Amino acid sequence: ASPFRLASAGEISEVQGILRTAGLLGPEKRIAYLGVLDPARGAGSEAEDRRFRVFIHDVSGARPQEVTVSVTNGTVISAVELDTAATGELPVLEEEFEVVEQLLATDERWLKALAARNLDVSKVRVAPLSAGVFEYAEERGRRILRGLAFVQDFPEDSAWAHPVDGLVAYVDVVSKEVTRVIDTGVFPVPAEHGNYTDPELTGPLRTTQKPISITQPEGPSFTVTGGNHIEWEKWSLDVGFDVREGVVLHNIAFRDGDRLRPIINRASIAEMVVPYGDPSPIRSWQNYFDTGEYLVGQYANSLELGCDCLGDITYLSPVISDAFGNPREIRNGICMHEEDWGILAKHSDLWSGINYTRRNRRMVISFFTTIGNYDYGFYWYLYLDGTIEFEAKATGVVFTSAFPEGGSDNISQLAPGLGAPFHQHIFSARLDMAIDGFTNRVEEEDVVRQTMGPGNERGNAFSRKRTVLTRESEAVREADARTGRTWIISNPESKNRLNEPVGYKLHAHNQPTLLADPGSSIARRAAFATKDLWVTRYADDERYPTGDFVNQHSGGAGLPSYIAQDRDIDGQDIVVWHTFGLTHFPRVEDWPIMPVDTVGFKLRPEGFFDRSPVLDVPAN
Amino acid sequence: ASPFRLASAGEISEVQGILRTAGLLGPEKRIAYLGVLDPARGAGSEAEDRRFRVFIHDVSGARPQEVTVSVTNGTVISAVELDTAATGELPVLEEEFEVVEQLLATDERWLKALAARNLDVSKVRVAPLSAGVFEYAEERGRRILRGLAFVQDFPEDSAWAHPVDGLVAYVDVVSKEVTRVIDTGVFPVPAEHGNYTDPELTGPLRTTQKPISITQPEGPSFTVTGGNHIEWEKWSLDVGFDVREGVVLHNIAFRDGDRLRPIINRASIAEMVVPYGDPSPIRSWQNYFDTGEYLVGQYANSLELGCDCLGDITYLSPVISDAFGNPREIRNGICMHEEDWGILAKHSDLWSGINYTRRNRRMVISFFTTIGNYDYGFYWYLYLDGTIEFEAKATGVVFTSAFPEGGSDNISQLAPGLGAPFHQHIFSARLDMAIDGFTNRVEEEDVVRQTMGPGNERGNAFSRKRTVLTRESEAVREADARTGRTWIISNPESKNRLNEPVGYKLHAHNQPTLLADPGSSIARRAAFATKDLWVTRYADDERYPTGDFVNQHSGGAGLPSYIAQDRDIDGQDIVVWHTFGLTHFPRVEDWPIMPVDTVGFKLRPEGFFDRSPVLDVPAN
Ligand SMILES: [Cu+2]
Ligand SMILES: [Cu+2]
Ligand code: NA
Ligand code: NA
Repeated sequence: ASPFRLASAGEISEVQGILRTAGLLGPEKRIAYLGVLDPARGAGSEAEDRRFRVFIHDVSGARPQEVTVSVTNGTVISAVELDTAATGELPVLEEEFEVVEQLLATDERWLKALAARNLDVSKVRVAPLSAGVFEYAEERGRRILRGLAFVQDFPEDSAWAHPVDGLVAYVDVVSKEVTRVIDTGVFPVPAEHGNYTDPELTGPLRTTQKPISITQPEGPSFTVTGGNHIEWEKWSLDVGFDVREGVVLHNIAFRDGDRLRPIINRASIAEMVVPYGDPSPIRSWQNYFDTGEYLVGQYANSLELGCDCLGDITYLSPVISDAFGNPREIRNGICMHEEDWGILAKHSDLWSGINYTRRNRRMVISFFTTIGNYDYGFYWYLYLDGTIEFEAKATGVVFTSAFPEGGSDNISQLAPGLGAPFHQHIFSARLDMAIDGFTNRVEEEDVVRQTMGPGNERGNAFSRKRTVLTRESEAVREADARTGRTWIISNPESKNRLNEPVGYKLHAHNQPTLLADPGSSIARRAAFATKDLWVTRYADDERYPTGDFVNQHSGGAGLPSYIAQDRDIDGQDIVVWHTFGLTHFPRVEDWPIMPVDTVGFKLRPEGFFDRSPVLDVPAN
Repeated sequence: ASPFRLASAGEISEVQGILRTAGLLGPEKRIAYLGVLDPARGAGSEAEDRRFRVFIHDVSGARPQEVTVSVTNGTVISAVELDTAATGELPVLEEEFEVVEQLLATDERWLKALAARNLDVSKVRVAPLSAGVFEYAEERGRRILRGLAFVQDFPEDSAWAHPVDGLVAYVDVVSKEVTRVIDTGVFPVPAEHGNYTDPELTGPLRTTQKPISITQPEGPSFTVTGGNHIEWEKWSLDVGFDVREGVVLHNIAFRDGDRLRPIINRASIAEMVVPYGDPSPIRSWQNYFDTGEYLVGQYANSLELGCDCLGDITYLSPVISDAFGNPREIRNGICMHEEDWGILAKHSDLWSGINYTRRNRRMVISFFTTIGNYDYGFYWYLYLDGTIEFEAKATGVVFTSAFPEGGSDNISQLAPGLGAPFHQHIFSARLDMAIDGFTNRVEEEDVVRQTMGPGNERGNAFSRKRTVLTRESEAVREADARTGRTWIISNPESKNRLNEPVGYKLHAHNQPTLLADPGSSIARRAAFATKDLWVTRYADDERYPTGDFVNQHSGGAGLPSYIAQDRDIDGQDIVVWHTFGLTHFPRVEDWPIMPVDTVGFKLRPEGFFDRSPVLDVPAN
């Protein structure tokens, strides 16, 4: 019955059917994006209308369409031709990824470049990379991918060990033409292999790890109903999945006594970008919007038991559309389990004689995706004490280059002749807040130091201040770790028993934001990434901090355009957009396969509850 | 055989015997501190000399002594009378904690204060609190504790719910006299109870938690030999214990191929302070040095199985001295176990067809201590990938006050009439570095932004810079989260296969440091807490950032005096002292018992290894 249920195979084949019947999905058409729309505000009263949004590409060069379909009613709600030079190209299609290599393999300029380096074309892999927007006027309105080359010595070789520097090509994937081949000069192709399953490199595998067995003999403490509704230790939510955003949480609420108290209406990673900091023209255009350009959901791994996810695991297998509108299941694409999280609370009291210890736990909802060389785990955590956390785990193989003779200010050395260009991985979490309902506001809280003097004669006092962000023009905020800056989302109309507005405090990690010059193409396309915290007034069409169409799309859309509306956010339906990232100067230890590194954020109750919400947790 | 073995009961009784035989431990003497000394530098060549350091208090008012004993040789190495007005009072004795309440109970000023509030003296608990150094000239050279009152309605009541504000007393615990009773006026004593095991407050306990069972059917992957030598997954260390510092790690090294490579010679929490930010004269003197004044090791909890520590646990039961020099075991005072830590590394490669996943693990070494209302867990973690981490878990019951009518800039409200003064918990980790041996140096690393222009035409470049800290005068550093500031400890004489000095990078959390005015008593006594990172040249007598005697000791000793020596730290035997803390504005959710909050730091290999050190970890 839930309007937040996952898309079923049936619904996708029905969208396919409706589009076909309507003349919108002939044999030259391809689905570049398809997802279910969230129900409108206040729609609980009305009967279900399951609506799907679809971006349709045309392989014959006709203009693509944005289409909204009602699968409940079997109708097309709206269909509009896109002008991609204006609003952006559609997301990269899975089927286009082979096309860069295939076209380049019979291009005389490419072949000349490979022959200058004595490289067998049959062994040269070409990464199909998003193009961005730079100085090339001919690319505007065209679907372009850029290709960087990596040699693969044999079928099972890791090509990433053998970058071909000094060489880049640009390809029109629709007309199937190579527009440019740039050769700046030969660099040595690093020779050492990076095959992390080859016994010659690993040495003898360790025999010293004894098993760890995690079991739940009575099964898990959470329930799943309606396919994707979770109830666990007072928490209630719906686990959604979208091909762009991946796992999306809906209706996060906490049962406090008899009352189901909303906290967050929708939580997602609404964008992620990987900007590169190497000024070589071979890579200075590289910025991968894994979410917006590639669609991280669509590359979600099938997660194997006792391996990717350990313990008593419950899986969801979300269904997505292939390029023709046929349903495709991602088997075991979402893991759900609970795990012990050490001590929750502890006190041994001298005066009472009472010793008290209680254990913490968290609910984990995750998926893992692979985008070329990169693999990312996305983890959401709900804790007994009302804390909500996100963590991204970054691993895979580092993107490589040659290491220049005489070194580099922008590239580190991994192996002899092998470089790793500096880069960042920067996420935007979109938190459609609903602290005890939709009437919310945000305050910025700083620690306040006090001067020794009258009222503070020992010079020990310290305090804090809160500033309400009243309108969107005042709601673009930066971190200040030194002053302990956080942001509190409260409901000014819902008060706890001490007559204070209930709230939640967002604790950031205060990692560096986007480093690029503010006049760069990336600073404009990823404007969101230049500031730690944005607050907008909710609107149904403000979904992504980069807009709907990121691929080859200049600035114009996304957060900077949303906030220009300068709308009231003081006790209104609001959305918090938190930027957070990792700044990576690759180390030798990252090669040949990267150990996980992490980044994230959390929100903790701040006068939301009338006392600790975990007094009723049992011993042992 | 190891000179780093834990103290045995035998050794302590022998210290007792040697002191007695030497005339230093008659019936008026009391041991305020006793611990084993680390072996001297280069002492591996010589035979063992187990030496113990002892601070001896005298209950008849004679001057205390600092004594060093050789238990191997049965001799007193040195004994010196302390002048406590100059160098500091000895640590608070366990036996003095009852004395504040007991003396106050027959003092006419105290009784008058309690009668003004209609409080039965038999129900008034008095916390025995360190005094610090303020404006009271009569306290210099005297052992003083200050008392704050809390009402306990019945034997099992939590007194913390019922603070008696407006009232403080000062007591000389040697002469057994009350020096001062200050009554600033009556405040309502908060009436609501805070009994977190009372069913009326907890409600019916949850029945929704199903078991989680963690077992190791082949036992743990680590070995313990010589009582306290750990070997686990290439790591090697000795787990020490000291009554002041608690758990201390020695000789942290990693077996890389056939070579045992030192990383850290000694790691400890060398101080921790809890400064309060309420300017009321009732509490404006409150700063608890839990390590330096109280000795956190001595209050280590006995940890119960499946409860404080879950899984397959190996315990150490360290032995300490009681006040008379008799050994006392802290049964199950140290937990050691390994645990799964999610994904270590993962890549699914399109070109090779190879899917690869490996799991992480960490070795955990911990203890938990209780100091009045506070309980802290100290956790050290060693990871497969060479990462070393510390985490402090703060819980217990918040220190309370009245909540003033009309509110407060320095106190939050927890319950009706019940306040919680703002405060910090600030730790100093002392890391006696030995990166591939003792010849080490520290660089401060910042991210460097670059301007769009020649050499960077797309404005995408970014870089980093490193500054060597060459002498102690340049080695007092602050955090800069915005520039991604870290500190690298390297060995300039030990190079990896890429000809770069091997190293480790310290990643701080960049939480606020000490907030107090720089002219305060606490800023001087806890000078270490005003800066994030200090580097000193190693000396055997520079143990604590606050000096040896913190109790009622002004500035004069500790880090600021150490660095004045302005010694060479550029390729020398050095010590890093990292300040890190929590700034706590208590929330309603912290009451009546606080859910755990955390703070910490970590160090990760930075070109230490020639490639990933976890290539030899097996699948599944
Ligand atoms: Cu990276
Ligand atoms: Cu606290
Ligand atoms: Na909202
Ligand atoms: Na050292």
